[PDB]
Amino acid sequence: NPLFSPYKMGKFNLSHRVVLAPMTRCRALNNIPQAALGEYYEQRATAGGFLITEGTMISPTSAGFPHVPGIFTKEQVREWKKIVDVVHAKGAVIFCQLWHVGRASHEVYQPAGAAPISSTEKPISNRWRILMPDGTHGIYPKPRAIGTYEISQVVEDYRRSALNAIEAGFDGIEIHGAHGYLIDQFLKDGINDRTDEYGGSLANRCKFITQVVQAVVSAIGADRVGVRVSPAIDHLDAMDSNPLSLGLAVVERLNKIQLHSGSKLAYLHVTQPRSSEEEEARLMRTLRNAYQGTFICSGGYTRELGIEAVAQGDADLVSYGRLFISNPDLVMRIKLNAPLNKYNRKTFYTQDPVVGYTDYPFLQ
Ligand SMILES: Cc1cc2nc3c(=O)[nH]c(=O)nc-3n(C[C@H](O)[C@H](O)[C@H](O)COP(=O)(O)O)c2cc1C
Repeated sequence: NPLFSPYKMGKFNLSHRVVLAPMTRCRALNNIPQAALGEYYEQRATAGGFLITEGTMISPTSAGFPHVPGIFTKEQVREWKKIVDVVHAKGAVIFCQLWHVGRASHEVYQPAGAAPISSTEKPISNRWRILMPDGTHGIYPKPRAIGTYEISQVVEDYRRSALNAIEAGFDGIEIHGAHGYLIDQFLKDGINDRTDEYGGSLANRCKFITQVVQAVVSAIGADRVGVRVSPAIDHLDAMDSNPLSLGLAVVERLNKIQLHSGSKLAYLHVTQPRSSEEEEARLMRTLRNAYQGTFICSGGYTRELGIEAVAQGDADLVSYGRLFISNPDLVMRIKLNAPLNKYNRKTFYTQDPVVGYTDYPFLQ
């Protein structure tokens, strides 16, 4: 089974290639990591396995879901340290995903009920609805398009949060540049309507992600930085007119950061849509072949599809989301080819510290 062939992810020696994909679960009450998160990540940690946390706020304006953790306060750092320690006690490697939602937010999630920030002043359309703290679905509001000074201060929020993650003991961080959130609002030509130096051309639309990645690389070192993007996912009205070209332009920026810094990033992590199969696969392989480094694929993977991806050279690591929700021992089940247990979508985003969170059983 090639998923169990060791892999060197820079300074990290992994024993297997099954990765816990980053998943928002909304148990971090009041944005503070809770003991429940410790039990949840400990259940899924394995010796030499790689875990990526749920998306974590970089600032008070960065949230668009209830009860997501932050890493911008020293109280948050203290509580994350307790979670990182239990994961490292099992010999796992763990990165914190740094997440800013941009326009995918609501007044209820913003300080003083201010407008969310974005590349644009246009709202996500009413084709999409935001999950509200009471469990209802709300309307995304009009965001405020930020100036370039404000862009630079968001970059400094990523930098500070990366340093905070290292302070809590994380092995590294992942930049969430996917799924229609703030970075993708700059990347995608279906969203970025700017006429300044952060809009228009591919080079301009890639400036924000390049500056975010360079800032964290300078602060913590490239080998502790992963980058996640999704050029071919249109979530929250985030379409590009040429997804492959956009992906390749991002990849060229990452290769350039590596050459300038004299080091490689920990990885590039791409999530694919599952609409089709041959075209989606070809786009993934084209991005992988363009990138000078480690490639993590994600989106709809199963045991068999992950085996195929590694065996065919299409990816170095395979991340799993929903199967890891319901199979805390997913790694062992994959190793043994044991049947996998279903997940219950109704408890993906609830606040209960146990139910649908830590009460999915291990193999008998
Ligand atoms: C409940 C849930 C929450 C998720 N939250 C995040 C997140 O915080 N950050 C992110 O980059 N992707 C997030 N994702 C996407 C997953 O990381 C992953 O790409 C997707 O689940 C992979 O597909 P799979 O579930 O078929 O394995 C989330 C997915 C789910 C189902």
